[PDB]
Amino acid sequence: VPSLPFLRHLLEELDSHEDSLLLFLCHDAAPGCTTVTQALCSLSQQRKLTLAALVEMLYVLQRMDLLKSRFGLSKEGAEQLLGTSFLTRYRKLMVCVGEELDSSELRALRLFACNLNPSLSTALSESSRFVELVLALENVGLVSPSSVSVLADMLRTLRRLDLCQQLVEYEQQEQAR
Repeated sequence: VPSLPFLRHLLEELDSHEDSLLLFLCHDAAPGCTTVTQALCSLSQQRKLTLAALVEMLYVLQRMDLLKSRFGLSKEGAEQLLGTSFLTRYRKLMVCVGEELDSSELRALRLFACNLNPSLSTALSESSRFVELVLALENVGLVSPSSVSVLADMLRTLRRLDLCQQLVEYEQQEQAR
């Protein structure tokens, strides 16, 4: 619904970390994209870039300033649109969990992944974000939208039982659906 020029101008407001989170959220629906511009272009082509999808993206990114200025929506107004677009519970959860981790925790998790599978060393680095670790694990088949127990196990080893529980709960919910 919203025009591409409008959406793009909106993008200039995101920093590099937010761009990476958005590209991760668009990983299934905009295959092969390396820039947010490309991903939005792709969603436009598919009629997937709706008001609801944009609001959900901004909500997940905690950009309540942009929800107000571009859509006239408070946090609660935005919560009324969640779950009504192509965005999935799996990818939104991964972004949210990643924002609950500090740099030391992220380093530990990357080490756990490489100890579990040494081949991941070439896909990760000291600068890899949580969503990049998630994709690295997905790419070798260790996690997927239906199975996140390997990551829950890593969070449990980290002693972040709160984050582990979010992933165990998600997997149980997804399986029952």
